[PDB]
Amino acid sequence: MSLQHEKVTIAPLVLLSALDHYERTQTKENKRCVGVILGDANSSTIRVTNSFALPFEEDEKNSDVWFLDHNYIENMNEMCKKINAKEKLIGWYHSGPKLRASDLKINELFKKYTQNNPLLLIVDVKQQGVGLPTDAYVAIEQVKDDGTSTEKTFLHLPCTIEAEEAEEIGVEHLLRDVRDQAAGGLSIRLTNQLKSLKGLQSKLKDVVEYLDKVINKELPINHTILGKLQDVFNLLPNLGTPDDDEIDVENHDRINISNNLQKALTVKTNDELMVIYISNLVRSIIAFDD
Amino acid sequence: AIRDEIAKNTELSYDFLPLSNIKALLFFNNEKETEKFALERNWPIVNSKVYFNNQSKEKADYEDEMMHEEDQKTNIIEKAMDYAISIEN
Repeated sequence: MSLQHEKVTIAPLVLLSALDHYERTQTKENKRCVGVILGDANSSTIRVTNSFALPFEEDEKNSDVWFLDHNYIENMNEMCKKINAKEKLIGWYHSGPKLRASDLKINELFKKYTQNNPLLLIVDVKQQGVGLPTDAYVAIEQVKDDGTSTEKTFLHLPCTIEAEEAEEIGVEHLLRDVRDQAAGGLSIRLTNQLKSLKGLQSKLKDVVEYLDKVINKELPINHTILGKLQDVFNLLPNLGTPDDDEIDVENHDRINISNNLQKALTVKTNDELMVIYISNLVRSIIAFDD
Repeated sequence: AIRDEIAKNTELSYDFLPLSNIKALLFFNNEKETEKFALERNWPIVNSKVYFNNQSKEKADYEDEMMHEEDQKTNIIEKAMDYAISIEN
């Protein structure tokens, strides 16, 4: 067991593999599919290559009662090496829609397998979100400074992708959309700007009702969020500084280059005005002769 | 009319005039008469000295108030938005 954790990069294969696995067990309709999740671990970024289904039963009146075939997994791992001998156990995926409080007990059982603290990778099977439709958590046990005992609790790790040469080209090979959520032409990036601005608007709004809910829905004082909230205020911009004036002087600069680049285009288009007219001049004679 | 024109000019021209000096520019022979025009022309003479900087503020404020105002100032954002749609049109 390593605590070596910072990030989670996710193969596109995992997301998709887990989406089908959910519907082919047919534990769906508010019934969970839980499988093993395979990849590299013992490094800061946890690198998730593959996933398999596990036979699983979910009591839906009580999510605190489930079936897990422990034997099977040992059987499966031998097969994982055939595929790739860097695949080892690193956790188990959950099928969303989000984190639950029945997940800690399931996490327990998954400590007899992993050499790293069992990963919980929430693969949303509905595709909600404003980034990748994945959240990542890992269970870490830590004292709480409020006065209560040692809990095991899920801290989020960011979600990310990285991919192999074969996988990445396969992605484009399947796909055929030119994509307004990545860069491209001018119009394509204009779509990204408006979204990013609205993305700040959506997320800042979420903090306003979270501060209110601690004192008007009686959520607890969570020190870990609010310390980060304070460092936003320290790094926040100001006004009337010579720093903020230098910005204006740099606005002048770059727009002037654009001004001259635009004017440069216009020279070129006025020559094509003139060339077509040379094309017009010839066509006059031919018209007279016929 | 000559009085009004001068009263348009004096805002930029000075910031302080003593009351004997205001009288001189506005072609008054009576110091009382100067004080009487100031009420009507909205000049604040306080302790026998005028404050053109205040008057300037009020008139500027009125000009900011009216709808002209996005492209009167011309926003940093607004400039680039113009450029953007032209190249794609």
